[PDB]
Amino acid sequence: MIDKSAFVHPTAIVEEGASIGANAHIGPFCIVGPHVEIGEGTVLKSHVVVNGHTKIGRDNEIYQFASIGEVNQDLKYAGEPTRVEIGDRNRIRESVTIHRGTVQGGGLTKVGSDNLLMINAHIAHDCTVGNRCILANNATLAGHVSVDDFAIIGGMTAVHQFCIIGAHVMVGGCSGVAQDVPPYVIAQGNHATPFGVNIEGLKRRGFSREAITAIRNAYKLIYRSGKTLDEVKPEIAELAETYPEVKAFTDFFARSTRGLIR
Amino acid sequence: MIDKSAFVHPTAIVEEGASIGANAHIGPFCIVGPHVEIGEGTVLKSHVVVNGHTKIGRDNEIYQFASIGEVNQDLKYAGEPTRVEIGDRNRIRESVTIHRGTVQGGGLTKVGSDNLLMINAHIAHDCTVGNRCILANNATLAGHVSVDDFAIIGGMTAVHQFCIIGAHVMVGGCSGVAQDVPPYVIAQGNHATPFGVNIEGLKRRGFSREAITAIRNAYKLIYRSGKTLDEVKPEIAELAETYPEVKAFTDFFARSTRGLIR
Amino acid sequence: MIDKSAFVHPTAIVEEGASIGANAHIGPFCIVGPHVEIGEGTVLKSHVVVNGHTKIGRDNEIYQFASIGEVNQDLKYAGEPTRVEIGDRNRIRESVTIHRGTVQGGGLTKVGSDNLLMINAHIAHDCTVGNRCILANNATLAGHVSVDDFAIIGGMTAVHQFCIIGAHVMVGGCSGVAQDVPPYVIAQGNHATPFGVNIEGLKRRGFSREAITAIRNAYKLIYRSGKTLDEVKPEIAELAETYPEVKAFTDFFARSTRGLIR
Amino acid sequence: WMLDPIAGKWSR
Amino acid sequence: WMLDPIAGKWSR
Amino acid sequence: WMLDPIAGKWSR
Repeated sequence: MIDKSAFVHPTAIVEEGASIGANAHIGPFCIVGPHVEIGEGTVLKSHVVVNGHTKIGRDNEIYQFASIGEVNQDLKYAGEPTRVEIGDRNRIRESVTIHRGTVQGGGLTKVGSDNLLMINAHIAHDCTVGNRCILANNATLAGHVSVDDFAIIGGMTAVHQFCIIGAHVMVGGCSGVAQDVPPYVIAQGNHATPFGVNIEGLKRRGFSREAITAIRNAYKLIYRSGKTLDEVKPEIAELAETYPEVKAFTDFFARSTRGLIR
Repeated sequence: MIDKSAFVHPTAIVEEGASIGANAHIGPFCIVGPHVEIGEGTVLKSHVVVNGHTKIGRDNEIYQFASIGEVNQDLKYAGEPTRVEIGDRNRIRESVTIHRGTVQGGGLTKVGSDNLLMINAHIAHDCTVGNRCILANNATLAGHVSVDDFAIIGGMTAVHQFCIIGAHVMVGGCSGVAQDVPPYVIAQGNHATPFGVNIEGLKRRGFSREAITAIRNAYKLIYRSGKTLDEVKPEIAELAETYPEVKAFTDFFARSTRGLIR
Repeated sequence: MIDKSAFVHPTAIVEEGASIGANAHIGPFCIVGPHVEIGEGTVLKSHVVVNGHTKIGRDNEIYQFASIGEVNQDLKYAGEPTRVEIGDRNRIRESVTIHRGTVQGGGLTKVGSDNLLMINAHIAHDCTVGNRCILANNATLAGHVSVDDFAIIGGMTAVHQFCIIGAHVMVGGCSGVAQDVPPYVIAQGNHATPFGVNIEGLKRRGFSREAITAIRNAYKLIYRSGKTLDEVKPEIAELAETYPEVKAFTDFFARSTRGLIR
Repeated sequence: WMLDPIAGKWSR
Repeated sequence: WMLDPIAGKWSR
Repeated sequence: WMLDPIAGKWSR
């Protein structure tokens, strides 16, 4: 149902079954499918397509020519009723594409809250994007990719299937990310390699001097010590006992399937 | 004329003269020009522009914000009645652009059948794309480019004017292809260089063990023998007498104008 | 007001206050905001969004899915009434984005005349593009970038914030430009480095043999002499006393804030 | 094997 | 410091 | 000479 306080432009097409929240705005020439839920205060500016089994949160701003919930590009996909979930206060810019999941990948593409998805950013099937992320122009997440909180992905960067971009990571523009990026790391190149800790990001987000030093020490264990990952894991866990910010490494290691960028 | 079994959305604009086949579907806010032919069962989802002298085959799926048959980007083009031909069962994704030919380039942009053109793929004037190809997100074919059957072009890859991408080629993401790529080859980098035979592709497409070995032997003649191309051509032709799959090299050599990637 | 000789498609939405010039053409499903001025003979093909405080000149051709005058992507922007100015006879292709300025950056995004902005080119807030430029497919200007007259920016190239691309520059495809590019220079790579003078461009644009030689001599002073920029500046100014084309270097040096690509 | 068209590879 | 998301950097 | 804007070159 369409809330009495929602605005639906006369030229927009909202299919019977769609749920449109209070003070939402469906602009001219938008198409909203029957399995779509659009939350309170969310704005579709104009020329937006939203379809599939798709739930969108509150106070989002979705710009013209975006395609949200659409059939994904996986050749294995066969029309199964998979899903998209998008949180609150996202800015989803012109020509952004966010595709529905595949059964094989878990059935769900998920985006958190307070993200900025810049022009032509692509979120393929089965991706999970956290909160407070930035995907710059033409940033492309291939299928099954995870982008953790606060991560920034530079212009024209592609993240290969199944890779994890850790929390507070900075990926430089025109990069190709072929393996997992630990949290707090600056990554650049094709294939992408590590270039130290994202110190400025940590500063801006209220990390203490002690936390930043500990994170740098963990980085050094992984990349400077000359030891294998299996050797340094307990050392990092040991370090995390004093500085809890370091636990992000541990949690990331447990999820990592493609090995670390080096 | 519009077939009685075609669906044309009330908001779509189909200009008098357009030919719309049986069980075709012209979705909301599409524009179809008077020189367009759309084949049986072809679907334009919504917000699709098709114009120019453009013939589209059967069972295509064309997604929102695609531009098909449009005026090309060649500064030499002056409005001449050039053409686009697209075959059957293509999946043409959001924001794909396929531009009409130029008189100077032969008057025709051509796409075969069973292709997947991913988000924002670009097919410039005078290109020829074969069958069963994949152009990944933001893959860009400059003017006069040929992409042969089964070729896969990675994300953000640009193919420079006049280049040939041979059959069963794999071009890695974020590549810049400045010369011709022989069939069966893996190519990557900027400018793109060869990295062996696309063995997995050949396996999946039913090539015999003998054919794959012969193809690898031909690859070695071109790239490992240390001989010039003129020297190895008759050796490859000789090899093709036993293994006909090797003839693809011969046929490719005859078309190649920019020399081989090395 | 809408000129009596302008065409506005019945499906287009032109908001009260918009100024539409003589013989302009507003195609199907376009949206024109109340602070927009569209000059004589300018054509919006279809599915074009133009908004903000935006002035567009004469004889422009703006293609489907372009977004002109839109809210910029700067996280600092807060809705202030900033501006876009676009000149005459520009060809602005599918999915091009041109965003309004920020107060912090000067309040204005400006594009000159006779430019070709190819598919998905992006002109961020506070950019200044001159005349007779080409931005190729997916070329991306970050905030506050200047592109001077006749410059050509290759496919998938990103120009980083605040950088200047000098007059008659050729930037190769898939480049990442992190510093300022002197006029007349060929630049390529990531980060982009200089590869000599754009001799062919100078030939085509009527530069004399003497002017080209002088420009090459200035290039050699900057890049071959082994001297610092402060040392060579007066030498270049000295050279400009005889060959006025060399003054472009002087004028560029005065504007440059990020240092030169090397 | 898994095709990654964006990477332009057959995954090992 | 200035964020340049397209470059993917915090400016020095 | 031929301009290839996508490559960003004047063709030799």
